Amino acid sequence: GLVGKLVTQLEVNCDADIFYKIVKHHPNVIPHFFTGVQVTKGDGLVSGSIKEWNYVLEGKAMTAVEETTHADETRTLTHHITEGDAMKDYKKFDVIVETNPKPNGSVVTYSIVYEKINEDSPAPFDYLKFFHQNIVDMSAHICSS
Amino acid sequence: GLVGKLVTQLEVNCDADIFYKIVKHHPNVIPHFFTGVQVTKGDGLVSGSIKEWNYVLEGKAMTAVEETTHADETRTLTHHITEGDAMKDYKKFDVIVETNPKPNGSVVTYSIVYEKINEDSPAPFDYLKFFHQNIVDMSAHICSS
Ligand SMILES: COc1ccc(Cc2nccc3cc(OC)c(OC)cc23)cc1OC
Ligand SMILES: COc1ccc(Cc2nccc3cc(OC)c(OC)cc23)cc1OC
Repeated sequence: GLVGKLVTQLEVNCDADIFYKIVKHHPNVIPHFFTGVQVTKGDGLVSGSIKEWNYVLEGKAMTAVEETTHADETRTLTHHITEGDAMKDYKKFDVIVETNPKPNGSVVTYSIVYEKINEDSPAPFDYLKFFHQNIVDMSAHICSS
Repeated sequence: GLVGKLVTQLEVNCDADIFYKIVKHHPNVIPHFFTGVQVTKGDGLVSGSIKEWNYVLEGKAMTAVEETTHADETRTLTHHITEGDAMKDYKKFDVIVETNPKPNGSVVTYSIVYEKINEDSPAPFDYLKFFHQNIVDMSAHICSS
C-alpha cells in the first residue's frame, strides 16, 4: 500500500462560498511561522503563495516547502509540498481542501494525497489529525449573522 | 463539527471483484474475538451477520455490537455499530468498505461515517488507523497468480 489518500470531512453551518473565502485567507498555540513569497498570474494579482514553514508537530520541529493554489469556481485550495521533513516519508504529498453546499450549510473536505517512499513509511495520520483539529478550531470561531 | 466522515483509501494490485470476495470472508496479534449469529434473507442463504466483538484498541479492552451487510453488485461491505464503547462517543458509527477497479488493480476505500455525542467527543482517528493497518496487513499477504 504505497499510494493512498486520507480524508477528513466535516459539516459546517456556513454558506459554502463564504466559508471558502474564510479558509482561503486564514492557531498561535501550535508553534509555527513561515517565510516566502506570493505568486501572480499575469494581471499582477496574487494567485497563490510559496511558503517555507517552520512548525512543531507532536512535539517535533520540522520544515516544509508548500506551494498553494486556488480555484474559486470549485471552492478548492491545493497545497503542494515539495520539500521538508514529510518528504523523508513521502515521494508525493498534496493537501486538497474543498468546500461544497450540503445537498440539503456546507461540507468541508481535507484530503491528503500521498505516495510513500517505501512500505516502512507511515500513512500521514499525524497530519490528518493536525489539519482536522485546525479546521474544527477555525469553524468554532465562526457563527451566524 | 458533530457530523463527519474519515476515510482511508489505498491502491491494491488485485482485481476488484476478487479482492472484494477476499475482504468479505476475512490479525491474531491484536486481541479480539466475537460471538453472535448469521442473518439470512429468505432463501435460507447467509446475507450478513450480527456480532458482539470483544477487542483491545490501543491497550484498552472494549466491546461493540456490529451488524454487517454486503452488496455484491457494488462490492460494498457495511458494518453498522449499534452498541459498545464507541457509542459513548458517537450517536452513530458506521464503517463502509468499497472496492473498485482503478480507472487505470483496485482502489479500496474504508469510510467511517460518524456523529459525535457532543463537541468534546473525539473524531475516530484511532479506528481509522486500526482499520487501515488491518487492510494493509491483509493486502501484504496477497500476491499474483
Ligand atoms: C508536511 O505537510 C504540511 C506541513 C505544513 C503545512 C503548512 C500549512 N499549510 C496550510 C495550513 C496550515 C495551518 C497551520 O496551523 C495554523 C500550520 O501550522 C503548521 C501549517 C499550515 C502544510 C502541509 O501540507 C499542506
Ligand atoms: C467500534 O467500531 C468497531 C469495532 C469493532 C469492529 C469489529 C470488526 N469489524 C470488522 C473487521 C474487524 C477486524 C478486526 O481485526 C481483525 C477487528 O478486531 C477488533 C474487528 C473488526 C468493527 C467496528 O466498526 C466496524
